[PDB]
Amino acid sequence: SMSYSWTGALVTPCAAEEQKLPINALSNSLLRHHNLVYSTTSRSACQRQKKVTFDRLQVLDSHYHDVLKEVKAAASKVKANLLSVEEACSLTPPHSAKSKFGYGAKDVRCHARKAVAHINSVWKDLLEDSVTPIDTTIMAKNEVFCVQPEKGGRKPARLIVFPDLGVRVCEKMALYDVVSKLPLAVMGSSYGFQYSPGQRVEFLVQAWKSKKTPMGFSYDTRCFDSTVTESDIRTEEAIYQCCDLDPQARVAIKSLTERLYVGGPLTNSRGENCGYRRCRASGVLTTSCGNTLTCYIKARAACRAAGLQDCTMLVCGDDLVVICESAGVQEDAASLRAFTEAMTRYSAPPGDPPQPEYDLELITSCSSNVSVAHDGAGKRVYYLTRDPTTPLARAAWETARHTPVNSWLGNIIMFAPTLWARMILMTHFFSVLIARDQLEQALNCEIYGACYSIEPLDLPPIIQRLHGLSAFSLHSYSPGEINRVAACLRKLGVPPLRAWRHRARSVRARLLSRGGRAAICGKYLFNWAVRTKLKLTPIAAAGRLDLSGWFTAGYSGGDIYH
Ligand SMILES: Nc1nc2c(ncn2[C@@H]2O[C@H](COP(=O)(O)OP(=O)(O)OP(=O)(O)O)[C@@H](O)[C@H]2O)c(=O)[nH]1
Ligand SMILES: Nc1nc2c(ncn2[C@@H]2O[C@H](COP(=O)(O)OP(=O)(O)OP(=O)(O)O)[C@@H](O)[C@H]2O)c(=O)[nH]1
Ligand SMILES: Nc1nc2c(ncn2[C@@H]2O[C@H](COP(=O)(O)OP(=O)(O)OP(=O)(O)O)[C@@H](O)[C@H]2O)c(=O)[nH]1
Ligand SMILES: [Mg+2]
Ligand SMILES: [Mg+2]
Ligand SMILES: [Mg+2]
Repeated sequence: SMSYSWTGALVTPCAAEEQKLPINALSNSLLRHHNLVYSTTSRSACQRQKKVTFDRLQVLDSHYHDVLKEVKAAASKVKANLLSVEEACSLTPPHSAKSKFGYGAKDVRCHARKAVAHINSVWKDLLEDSVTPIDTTIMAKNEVFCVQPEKGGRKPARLIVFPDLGVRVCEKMALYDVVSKLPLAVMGSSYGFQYSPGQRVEFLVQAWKSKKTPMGFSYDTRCFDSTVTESDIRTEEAIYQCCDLDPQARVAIKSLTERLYVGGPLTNSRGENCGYRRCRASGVLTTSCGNTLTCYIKARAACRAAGLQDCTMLVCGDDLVVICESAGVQEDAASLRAFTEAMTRYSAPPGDPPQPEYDLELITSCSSNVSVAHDGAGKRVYYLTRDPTTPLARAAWETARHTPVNSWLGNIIMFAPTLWARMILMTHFFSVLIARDQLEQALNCEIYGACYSIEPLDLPPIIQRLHGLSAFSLHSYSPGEINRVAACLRKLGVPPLRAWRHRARSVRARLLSRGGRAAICGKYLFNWAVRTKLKLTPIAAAGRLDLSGWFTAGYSGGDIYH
């Protein structure tokens, strides 16, 4: 059972693709080593195709079946509703790919007659035909990275596979409520997307503290989407059907499963037949929920096979971290080998073998880790951080070029307490918004795969709400964290922190002079930058922010706008 079969046709671009970071005075002011920053393009798709194409051998055992029974039992408690066409239309992002049937995202969002007509016809066809494969488009993702020579140079483009806009709206109708509710019901505290960054830290720290001698590891499945089998996808359908659903939803979900999720033909942007998929599509509404469920089932069963004691797992799509009670160094190492062997039997071998870790800060989940800093009183404060290389590289690109959805604002929100987000990202972007007179302009950004419209001037109350008041006064960061930041700045040609402090003092002064929300930004975000610090009291407007639904479910690949 090959994940893909290919015809030899190329994955083709739909527009001009830039490979190299453009030179721009403002981007260069953030980082000068522009030759290290690149975007993936369709040019490397062949290399990706090779990597993602393989045979899946899958052997399920008693542990697998025991866990599946638990999951189905949990699912039976869920009630999920159909969304109306109108409701689903409104979840469509302004930048979603247009339909081949004569309408686009804007038409969907304004409920235009042509769009709604077609959507209704697609729905009727899902109800009447449960068999005919639905077409999909395959594209190469254009995503920005920094080169890492020691690690093979440049990453090939990821491939995304997605159906027509009409179909995407129907997926929302049938499954939006299901994918928004089911993971949590099934795996409880193990579902990672229910947590804001601070809540994720709280979960990991308590798990770590709860063990007599904790041991943790991350498990990296090689090409997770390709490892997902037809039977895995049909099992996901069986799980969805355990919920209390509307009768039409049951039919639609079965049709979507057999016609779209389980596999189908791949067409490139030029209309050429590229091949056929028999694994997870990366650009459907169920990508995140499906990957999370399937990862959880296999991992939980594999923990049992591995004889791991008192396991706590955190699962976000294909990203898995496990914290358990150590049985000793040799014992733990052997258990991880057994865990890997089990995961391999279930179709999910690792890229690189997992390694047992015995320090909390060294455990990396969704490219992030827990670290410790201190508040003004010397109290330890735990917070979520990560290596700043990718965030800075993308921030540079987004300064040089207008992008539909900007990673930098999401990164500031997620990583607000970090030394690097505070001193570099905040200083940089407020200076940019000041230069361009864009302080008042709302921006699109992503949080767990869903697109939000956020006003940069609302950052302080947002940060207080998610991270607490201490986010604006952390100091005495860890040696490992300081060193990681320092190494990154050297690599990328980013000015040193003391230079950013000077720049921040100027940014702060300009914001203060504007009064209102701008002044609150200057006061709270940049208190670290002045000699005589202000007293920061709770921000009034904080409680009035509607953060409903932020950090509650994963929607990567799902074409969701909130
Ligand atoms: N994690 C989790 N497990 C659950 C949940 N609900 C039920 N289970 C477990 O799932 C297992 C299978 O469920 P059932 O087959 O319905 O349990 P049963 O009806 O008593 O039948 P047996 O378990 O086979 O004896 C049970 O052992 C439960 O402990 C849940 O909400 N979350
Ligand atoms: N499964 C999946 N993950 C994606 C996709 N796009 C971005 N990602 C992210 O990529 C991560 C997986 O990266 P890796 O474990 O490094 O594997 P990889 O994507 O093949 O990249 P390499 O390490 O170069 O092999 C996931 O955890 C996601 O956070 C996607 O379309 N599907
Ligand atoms: N289509 C699709 N996109 C995904 C999936 N998982 C993650 N993504 C998106 O891929 C983009 C890049 O993923 P990131 O979370 O930044 O991970 P990354 O590109 O490997 O970069 P690092 O985490 O820093 O290593 C983000 O916008 C994610 O929302 C997926 O399963 N399908
Ligand atoms: Mg992986
Ligand atoms: Mg230790
Ligand atoms: Mg990554």
